[PDB]
Amino acid sequence: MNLTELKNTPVSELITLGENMGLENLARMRKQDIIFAILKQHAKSGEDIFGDGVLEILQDGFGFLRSADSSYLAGPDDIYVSPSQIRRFNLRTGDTISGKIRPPKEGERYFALLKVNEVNFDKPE
Repeated sequence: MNLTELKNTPVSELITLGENMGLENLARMRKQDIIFAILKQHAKSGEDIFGDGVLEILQDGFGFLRSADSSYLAGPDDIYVSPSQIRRFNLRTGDTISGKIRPPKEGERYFALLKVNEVNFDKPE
């Protein structure tokens, strides 16, 4: 299961998928909140979850992967990328990244990149 796929899924279908995995009251939430709930539930089940986006490294040194159609506009489903991941793979703003992500923990706000699988559609090598 991956974030962009879910983002491209009709809400009624997301509701069904979520219900089938033990979630409730989905209809009343914003689509993005429904998606968060589903990915979190799936990950809690020990299943891998993926995400992708265009990287933008900010001032502090960390970055976020944003949807390509976002033209770099910040959003709640932005995927956090750590300074260590950027250094590990010499990541650059404008780079397209895809990989495993993890749901935010208690107090956490964003989904975070867990493993960089591809950089500019190629092996991180």
